[PDB]
Amino acid sequence: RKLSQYVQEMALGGPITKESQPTIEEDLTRVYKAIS
Repeated sequence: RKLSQYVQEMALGGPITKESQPTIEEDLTRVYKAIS
């Protein structure tokens, strides 16, 4: 089971998964690391 520090965040993540944005959100996600 997946009972963790997520759920609603995972719901957002699923929405983030639902958010395709091919090479759009992908690009931001790369730069989300970047200075990580």
